[PDB]
Order: sequence, then C-alpha cells, then structure tokens
Amino acid sequence: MRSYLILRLAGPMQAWGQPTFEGTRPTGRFPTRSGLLGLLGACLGIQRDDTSSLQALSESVQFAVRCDELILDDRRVSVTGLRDYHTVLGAREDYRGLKSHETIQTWREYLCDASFTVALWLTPHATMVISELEKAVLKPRYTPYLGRRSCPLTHPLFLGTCQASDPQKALLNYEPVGGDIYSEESVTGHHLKFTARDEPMITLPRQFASREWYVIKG
Amino acid sequence: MNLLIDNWIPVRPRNGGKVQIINLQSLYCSRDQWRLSLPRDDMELAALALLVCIGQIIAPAKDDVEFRHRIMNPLTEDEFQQLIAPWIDMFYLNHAEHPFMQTKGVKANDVTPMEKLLAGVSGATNCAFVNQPGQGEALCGGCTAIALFNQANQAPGFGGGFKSGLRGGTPVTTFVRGIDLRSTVLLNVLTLPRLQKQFPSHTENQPTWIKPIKSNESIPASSIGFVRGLFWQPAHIELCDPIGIGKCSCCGQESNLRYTGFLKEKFTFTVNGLWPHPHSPCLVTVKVEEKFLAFTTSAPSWTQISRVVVDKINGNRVAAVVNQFRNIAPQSPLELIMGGYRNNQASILERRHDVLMFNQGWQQYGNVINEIVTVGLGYKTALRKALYTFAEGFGAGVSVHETAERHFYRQSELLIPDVLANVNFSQADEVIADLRDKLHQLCEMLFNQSVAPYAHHPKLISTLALARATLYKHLRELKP
Amino acid sequence: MSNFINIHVLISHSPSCLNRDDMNMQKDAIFGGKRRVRISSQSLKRAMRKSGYYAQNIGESSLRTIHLAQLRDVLRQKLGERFDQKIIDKTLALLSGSADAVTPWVVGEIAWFCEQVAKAEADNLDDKKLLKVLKEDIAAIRVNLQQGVDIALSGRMATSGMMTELGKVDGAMSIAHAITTHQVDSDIDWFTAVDDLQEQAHLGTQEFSSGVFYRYANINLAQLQENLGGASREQALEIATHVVHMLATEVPGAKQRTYAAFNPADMVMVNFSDMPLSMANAFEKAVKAKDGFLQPSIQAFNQYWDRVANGYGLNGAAAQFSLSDVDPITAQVKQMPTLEQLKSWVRNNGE
Amino acid sequence: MSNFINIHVLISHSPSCLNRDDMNMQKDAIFGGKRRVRISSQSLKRAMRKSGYYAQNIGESSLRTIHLAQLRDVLRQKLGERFDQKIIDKTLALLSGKSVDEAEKISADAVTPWVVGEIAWFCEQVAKAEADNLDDKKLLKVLKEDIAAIRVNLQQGVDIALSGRMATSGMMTELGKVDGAMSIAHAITTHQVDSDIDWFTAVDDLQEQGSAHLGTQEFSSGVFYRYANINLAQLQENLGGASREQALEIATHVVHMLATEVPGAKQRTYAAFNPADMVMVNFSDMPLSMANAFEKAVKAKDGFLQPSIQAFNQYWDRVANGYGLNGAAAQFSLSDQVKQMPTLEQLKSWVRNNGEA
Repeated sequence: MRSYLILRLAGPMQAWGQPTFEGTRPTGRFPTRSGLLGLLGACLGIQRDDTSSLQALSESVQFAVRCDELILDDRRVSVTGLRDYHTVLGAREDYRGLKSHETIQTWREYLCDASFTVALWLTPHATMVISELEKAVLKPRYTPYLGRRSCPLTHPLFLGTCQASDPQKALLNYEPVGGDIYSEESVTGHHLKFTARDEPMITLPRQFASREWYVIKG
Repeated sequence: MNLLIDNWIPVRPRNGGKVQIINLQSLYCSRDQWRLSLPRDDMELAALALLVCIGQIIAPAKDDVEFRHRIMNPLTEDEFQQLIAPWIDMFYLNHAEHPFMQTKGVKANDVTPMEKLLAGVSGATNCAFVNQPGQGEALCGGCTAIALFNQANQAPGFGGGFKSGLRGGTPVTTFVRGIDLRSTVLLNVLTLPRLQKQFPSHTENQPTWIKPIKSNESIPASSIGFVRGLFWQPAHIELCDPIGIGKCSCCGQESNLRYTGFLKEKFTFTVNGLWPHPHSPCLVTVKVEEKFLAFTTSAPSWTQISRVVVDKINGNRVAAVVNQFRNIAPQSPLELIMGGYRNNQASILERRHDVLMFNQGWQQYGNVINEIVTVGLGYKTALRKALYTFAEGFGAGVSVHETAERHFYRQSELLIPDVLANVNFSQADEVIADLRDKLHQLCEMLFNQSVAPYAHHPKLISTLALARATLYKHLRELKP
Repeated sequence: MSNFINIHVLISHSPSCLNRDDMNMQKDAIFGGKRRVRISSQSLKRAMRKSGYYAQNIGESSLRTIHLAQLRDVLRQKLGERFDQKIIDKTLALLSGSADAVTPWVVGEIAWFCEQVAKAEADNLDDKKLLKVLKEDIAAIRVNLQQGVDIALSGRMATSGMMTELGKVDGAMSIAHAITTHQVDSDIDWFTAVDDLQEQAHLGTQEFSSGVFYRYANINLAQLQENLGGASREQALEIATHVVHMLATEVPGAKQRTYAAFNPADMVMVNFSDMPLSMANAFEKAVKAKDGFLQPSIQAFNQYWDRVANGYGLNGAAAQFSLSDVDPITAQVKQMPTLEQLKSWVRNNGE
Repeated sequence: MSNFINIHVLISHSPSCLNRDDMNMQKDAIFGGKRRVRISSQSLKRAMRKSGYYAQNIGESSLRTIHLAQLRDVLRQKLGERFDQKIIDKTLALLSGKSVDEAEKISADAVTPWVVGEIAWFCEQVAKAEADNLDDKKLLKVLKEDIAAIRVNLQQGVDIALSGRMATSGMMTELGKVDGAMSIAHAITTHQVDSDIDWFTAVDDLQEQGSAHLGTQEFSSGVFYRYANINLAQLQENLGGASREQALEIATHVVHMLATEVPGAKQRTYAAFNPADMVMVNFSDMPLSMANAFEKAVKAKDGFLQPSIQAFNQYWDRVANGYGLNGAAAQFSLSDQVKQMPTLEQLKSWVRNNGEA
C-alpha cells in the first residue's frame, strides 16, 4: 500500500540530543527526529540557511526507528553510555570579537554499541519523492554521521526499500527483528506513547518543540 | 499589557496542531482542550506556575464539591469577569505607577540584555560556545512576563547583590497534572478553607510592585500574605520601552510590542522565618531546620521522588497542592509535574523537568514508595562504598567509583521509575523483591567491569578481593 | 570519480598516556562489550592542526589567500537581490581598503557586513564612526581571509569572529575517536618526589597503558573544493594527501615528555568511496593477542575488508601501505612500499 | 638542519631490582600483551642528574625541595659573600611566595626545583630594586621584559633545561615556566619477564633462630630499551639563546649518560653495573621511538640481547624505508644507510659535529 525506505544507523559511538543550553551535552537511547532530519538533510546538500529546503524535507518525510541489540559470539550486548570530558582552549568569549577564554569545559554523552534500523516514508503534503532520498543516501553530498561529526558509520546508510501498510510490517523484512519501535505513525494494536522534544522549529534556528512517539514494544 | 485581559498565553490544542495565543477567559470559560507550547520546558513550567498563582488569588473554591464541579464544568464568562474584576489594576506589564513585578525609577548605568532573564543562554564561560546567539533580542510580552516570574521564583538570581526568591534559590516545583491546561491550573489551586489553614496580625497582603519592600527591612515571614508572597519579587527590575512589531526571538511568534533590555540594581533585605509556599516540598531536620527542596546533585529524578510524594513527621512535607489532591481525590492516580534547576551561582549546570506517574495507591501507601527509593539508593551506595574501598583501602591508585555510579544510574533509569509507575501498591512485595535482585546483579556486574582492567597485577588482586568482600557484605545486608 | 576519501590507520603505542579526563585517568570507551582505551577526536585533530607539518603544508598554501578584488562580479550578482551595488562596492572597499565562484562563508560574512553598511547609510552615520564601531569584525575577517585552506580543511577556529550562519564552517575532514583494537590491561605507576634536603614518603599515582589504535578519518572532496572557491579536484587531492601523511605520523602531545610514545603507524590504507565508512567493526569482536596485538589487529583488518568491502559498496580505488608482512589483502587493493608512494597514488586520484 | 635528536639504547642487566613500587615489587608494564619490566623515566632522570659524569661534564644540578627553612640556610651559606642576608631572604620570599622568617620550619607549596645560579641572578636584581626603593610588583614588571636573561642562567641548571619545571607560586609563576627540551621514555624490556624472588633471612648473632619466615625481594634480569629525544631548538631557548653547538654538546652528554648510567636501587646488593651493548643516535625532523620493534616480544635464542639487537635493526630498516627517513644516523655496537661506530667516543664526536664527522 505504501512505499518505505529503510536505513541502518550503526557505529562505535552515537549521540542523539536532548534539551540543553548548558555545557553538558546529553544523549537519549535512540535517534531524534531533528537528528534524522539532519542526517537526511546532510546527505542532501542542504546548507543551514536554506530554510526552504529544510522545511520541504521536514514536511515531506516521517520516521519509525527500531532499536537493534547486539549479539556477539552468541552473547547479548546491552547498549551502554559514555561521558566525555571535552575541553576547548581558545574558545570565543563573545559572539562578536576575538577575545577568548583560556579554557572552557563541556561534558558530552555518547551511546556505545548502539545499532538502529530506521524506516522512512512520504506524507500526503510531500514536496519530495522517495528516490531523491534513496539517491542521496547512496551518494551523499555532505559527510553523514551518527549525531556528532566524530561518529562514523560502520555500515552503509542504505539498507533497503520495500512496501506495506505498517511501518512495523515494513521493518519486519529486515533483521534483526524483535526490537522496540518508535513510530510517528500509530499502529492499531498499541496505545503507548513517548514524549520528546525532537521537532526542529525551522522558523526559529536551533530551537525545538515537543512531540510524541508511538511505542510498539517487541 | 495586561495578563487577565489581553491574550498572551501560548497554547496548542491538546492533540491538535498549530499554535495560537489566548487570554485567561479563553481558557477558564471554554471546553476547548489546551496544552502549553514554548520552545523550552522550564518556561512552560514557569508559565504554568504563573497561571496557578493567578487562579489561586482570583478563584479559590468554596469546598471540594465546587472544586470537582468547576474542574468538570467551565465558568460562565460573567463569573469570570466577576472574579477578575478587582485584580485588573494589578497585572499591567507596562503601567504608569505599578508595573507587574517591576520597580519603577531604577538607577542603572548600563542596560542589561533580555538574555539575562533566560536561564542558561548565558552566565557561564562555555555558553558563547554551545548556545545559539540572539535569543534575547526581542521578546514577547508573554515571553517577557513569564521570564520575569520565572527568575523571581525557580531560576537562580543574578548574583552579587540580588536576593533570591522566597523559597530560597532554585527550588523544585511540583504541580498535579490533569487532562488539559485548564484542569491543570484548577487542580493546583487551593480551596478557600485549606488556603486559610495554611496562612495563620496586620499581615501585608499587597503586591511588591504596589507596596514596595523597604531596603534592609527585617520582615517576619509570617507577616506576608499569600497574595504578596505568591508574586514575591526580590529584585529591582524595570523593563525598557518596547520596540515595534516583530518576532519573539524566543517564541518564534509575532507580537505588537517586544522588549529589548531592562534595568536592574542591587537590593537587599531579609525574610526571617519560613514562608509556607504551596508549590514546593520541604525537608525538615532537627539538629530545627526547614528548607525547600532543591536539586543538589546530578542523580536521576527517582531519587527525589520520596521527598516529593511522601509525608513524614527528622521528616518531610510535600507541597500543599499535592496533599490537597491527596485528600480530595483518594481514588485517583497521580500524574505529577516536577522541575527545577541545578546551579553554580548564576550559572546553570543542569535543567530538570519530569512528569512522574503513579497508579491509585499512592496517597496512602507512601511507605512503599519510600521503600523502593531507599532500596535503589541502598544498592547505589553499596557499589560506591565497595569501589571506594578498591580505590583507597582501609589502594589501587585509581578512582573508578564515580564512572561506575554513572553506569548504575543509567540502568536504574530503566528499572525503578517503571516500577513506581506500574506497581500495585496494595500487594507490592514481589515486584520490589525482583527489583532488589536485578539491582544486586547490576552491582556485581559493575564492580567486576570496573576493577577488570587492573586485576592482571597480583598486588591489585589483593585489594580487589578485600573490596569485593565489603561489597558482598553491603549487598547481603540489603536482603530483609 | 568518487566524492569521499577514507583513511584507516593502525598505530601501536608503547607504554603511555596520550589522553586523559578530569580525574587524570586515561580516556575510555566500550565497544563490543569490552573496554578499549580511547584517544579523543578532539585530541587527535588538534594534534594535526597545531603541528608544524600542517603549518607548512596547509597554513602556508598558495590557495590560502582570498582576494576580494577578484570576487567583485560574482559577489555582486549573488547579492544583487538583497543590496544595491553601491552598498556592496562600498563594503568591499571598506574590507580591502576575475573569478566566478565564491566560498559560502565569504558570501555570508560579506552579506552581514553589507547589511551593517546599509543600516549605517540609513542613519547617515559617518564612515569614520562606522569603522570605529566594527574595527574588531574587520580585523577578524581580514584574518580569516588569509587562512583559506586551513578553514576549508579543519573549519573555523574556536575564536574566529564569524557572525553569520554560513559562517559556521564545518571541516572538510571528519576525525573519529580512536579506540584500541583489543581489550586493555591498564597499568598504574607509583611515583614519589625526593626532597634533596630531607631524603629521610608520599606516593602519587599515574595510570598508563600501551595499545594498538585504529584511527579513522574521511575527507569530503566536494566540500573542500567548494569551500576553496571552486578549486579543482587535483588540488583537493593534494590537501587530502597531506591529511593522510598527518594521520599516519602525528601523535598527541600529552605526557609525551615523560612517556615518549613517539610511534609511527604500522598500517595506512586509503580507500575511495561514495559513502564514507569506518572499519571499526573489524574489532567489534576484540582482538586477542598472538605474538603481539599488532599483527592480529592488521590481520583482522584485512579480513574484515575481504569479508564486507564489496557488499558494503566500497567499490573504489584502494591502496594499502604497511610495514608488517602479514597475509595480504584482496588482489584489487594495491600494495605500497612507501608512504610517499601511497600519497602520490592519492594525489593522482588512485591509479 | 634537523631539530630533533633521537637516542636509542639497548642495555642488558644481570639480576637486579632497578626500580620498584609501593609494595617493593619490580615496576612493570604491559606491552604486546606480555609483561615487561620497567625502569621509570623519573628514575632514569634522577640517575643522570645526580651522576658524577653530570657533575664533571655538565655542572651543578637543580636542588629540589619543599623546606624553605633549610633552603634559606643553604642559600645564606653559599651566597653570603655576595649578598646581604635579607637580600637573600627577600629573594627567596619573592620566588617562593612565602614569608622568610627566622622560623625553623617554612613549607613551600610543593617540592620544587631550585637552581642556585638563577637565585643568584635574581639576587642581583632584588639588590638593584632595593637600592631604588622599588615596589615588588614593579620589579616583577621589569623582569617580565627580558625572560631570556633569566633562562641564560639555566646553563647552571641544565637539568631543568632538559626536563622542565612548572611554577605555582611567587614570581616564578610568571618567570619560571620551563618547557622541557628532553623527552624520555620509561625503559621496558624487549622480552616477557617472569620475575624471580629472593627469600632471605637475617642471622641474629645472639640467638640461634629456629623457625622463621623469610623476607622477600623480587628481582630479575632483562634487556632494556631506553629511548630519549632532545628538541635542539627548545634547548637553545631554555638556555638563553645558546648556540646549536652548545645544545649538541649537552645532547652528547645525554647520549653518554643514557648509555652508561644505571639507577642506584639495590645495586649494593645486586650489582648490575652493565654498560649498554647498543647505542644508536638519529637526527630527525619529527621524533620517533623504536619501541614498536619489540611489540612482538623478543623470544630468546642464544640469549635475549642479540635477538633484540636484530629486532631493532630490522624495524629500523622497515621504518626508514617506509617513511623515507634520510637523516644522519649512527650506531655503536659491541656485537659483530647507518654509519657504524667502533667506539662510544666516535659516536659522541659524530653527534657533536651535527652528524657528519
């Protein structure tokens, strides 16, 4: 009934934001919508001030994310967290001028042994088509990464492409299956939702608005 | 601009989409379902607090029956106009003699940008590096008002000579939550009787921006009226003359008037005693010391839950709001908003906002909740004590205990809240037992994982063995 | 003609401590369920950018200067729909006191200045006072215009004076955190401080370890060319060459005066791709030692490549330089006796 | 010309315990997944610093301490003929940031290096400042002018020129920051080592001891790889702008000492006075260690020494070819593009002559 594009987000370390105006840079347990939009937006060659392309992309695309657990040599590997004491010396003191601090400090969280499988699709009001997306994921223009520019990918961004009615049902054709799924689209059997602040308000640079995931447990 | 009349409140439909801005009547008198909407949860908590305060002085219920009633059925527009009539002279943001939570005729050599009312956008050396510029360029009337109320309450003061709120610095605020903003606001308003039994002699009950605080005063806290207190303003602030039509560099919305800066100056006094603010829990310790709850460490929220929902006469005193709700609806579940800052002087170190959940049994079975929490912290201190032993002795040379505490906490995030939100308090022994087990093996795993990289050297294996001993001592003592 | 260059490096460090945290304990990471010693993305990148090699081959490049004069035409019809030519030519003349492409951060910053100049025109503000208001920003951008290649490759300095959103310049090269291919047995040094006037003690501790690190980096050629004003692929490949050299030789400076882990890398592989990929999963299952950690690590790398390369679509010229003579890799990956030869190979797009 | 000079040493020790830890066990380190025996960098440093070769070919060594009272009396004693007592006391105070009473106990903030030459120079300066009734912070202002004039004094404190000094209190915090010109690595063995244990007793000449528990002392022998490099420019700077020739001279002394000096620990009872069997010096633009030659731990065949030397040489060939390192190199060896040197002195001369003699 509906065509789906299937991506795979996996690497050694991963960082997906949470609300902060401070130096601690938190991470949640699975990719943010602002994050995914940023990733796609990055494969596509979309400069930061191109509010039009940003909006186009945002209103076109919708995501459902599945959390894959790692099995190594047949032992299960939970996803763990990491805190990095990250300093900067010569950091700017004001948004204008050349005076700098001697040293400033930030703490940045990363996810370890995290691997995700994402399914995306087009909305009724789309300005784009899926094979633009596919074409980009296969040949990105800007460097792609999992959260921060220091987190490469260990697997190609493109996993596959299929069709079905559910995002769930679409995800069922790509292993490993059994993970929890967080979808923008409701699934009849499941009533649980997960509050977030993923939505980037394009009209207002670097600000985000509340939204809710639909939770389909495995 | 006036709060009670013009529209400032930023809302979106409880489940609908695009954002619109309404006035008090639009909220109090209609059956539309609304949720607040700003780009920041702390400002939402602030706004919510403001609404709760307003509603607290204009419409306290006569008794529980009218309470439930007006929760289920909106007012008419005229008992609205009724109730708000005597107070309109109070809530004028730009006024000729009584500006809302401001002080007029303020002497300052420089104008401070609006950023300084935005908690965390600046005020720390690393802010110019991690944060986006110009969020304080031009603010809504609503953006502004909310910011003002916030700084006067839950935010950290400017510092040097600017005294803090009446609850102390950076308190935690705890509101009961309903289906939509209206019902929320109403749910966090004390009934008339209760209101009176929480304020016991020529008590000044006028706002701060009407009858000012005299410098270096020595105010008895008891002489403060609930109206004067709820809108307490411990600073000397004065907005600058607004700018033309444009966009809330905070809201992202358009508004006729926008504020670009303000004036402050140092002001000192002293409020001897503890004012019974009804929005925050209160820790009690007899060495007697009463103090409002405030986030002190970076630990998970479930560690503070016992101080938020459980009464104990040392002891503890939850906010008046929550215990009112405890009496009024002893058959209803709880969905509780909790929030606050963690600060180093004027610097925001951490911002916190949560919406805790509890099924029915929470009003009476407090001891079960305290059990859960103290169990969690028990295992935590087991791990910490053990790895500290590894670190020092009675030494490995390396401290590993804090990192391990982080790991522990992160997994606890998955474990404990789930229990609190989904347990049947009636019969809860076995869920608790299970929690204890999973925590037990969590501590074992983390201990081993932490000492693992050093145990190749025998001399370390000695101290490691000793440490492990103290660990299992502590762990076994956690089994009733 | 692929867009991304991938650089993989295996380098072994003798007992040291190249990177530590707020508690003076070596930096950490869990991978494959086991702990690996880490050297941060930051640390290593800084190692590169502040090096002398970088200074001479990037900070002193020919393309390092951006002449505003030659950028008049392109600037003006990239800014014509926002500003009149008067305001533009005035601005450019202020900054400075033939070409058809222009770096976006240039266009952005120029735009901001223009805006200011117009703003000042409307109030008939004196030019002298105008300059007196924005002396700083002028100095800033005059600096940044002298450091073209640097900004193109690494990005803006942490104090740059860039104002716009197009001024948020990302580095063309992305540098990953480096982790060890194996689980590490960390050592703890116990030292004292002899008081030459009372030798008749109080001990302090420093943690340290040795290890085989996997460094990974990628280079976005297109982005490089774009942020150099449309420079050719050959030139971008030149720059890439320099980055390869550095990732193979430059080492962070921490505690190197007392632990001296001055080691060169033992394996350097460059690999062209449409999608940049790290080979870190070669070591997801942590290497076990067998006559060292180095050989088994190298072997794990090679065999990972053999196993997944084509399937992951790493079809693109690929070459490998290595000191250790372990079992070679797929016939399609060209071997290199010298780093310099690998470099030259990269410089000519991989043949 | 090349900025860096690399010194590699392979030296083999008979049974001994040249460095131990808080439990008096041989210091070790893990390399290649196997345990090597380690002689720390600080130990080697102090070995060279307090050596007699140092004293006769380099000069006086810094004096590290925390007891400003004792230092006071020492300084009075060796400067009393040139300066007033409270000129001396004053200088000490201004440099240490602590008040110099006639108390018998005055603690600094930490054990710090004191070069006497430096202190004499500062004494002249403080004398001047005393004659003009000048205020302290202004003397500081003046002295910040010409720091080279202060570093010229580290020619009577070369050890700090090499190993550096960090300052935390007094005018030193502004004037005293020295970044070391010599980088030196912890010595490790080129092979796996399982340490032996000596089980000793003490015979009491007044009681026939019966059953007794014997004391223990870990010990081992081993072939160590020492490595150090010197950053010639930074040496020149740390010495007040000294010529390259003087730097190379000092470097040559560091070569000698790294080839001959052995830490003093338990040497009275294990006697491991062994000279090195291989010394190679190597001029370079970027410093590089040869430690990775022994990452695959050397297996013994007719000893550990020769196989180690050959491992060294082979990695040297591979790296030299691989990274195209054309820089002056020379190797001195006891065993039958690198210039071979029959004697240590020829090598030393070679180094003195910038690597072309």
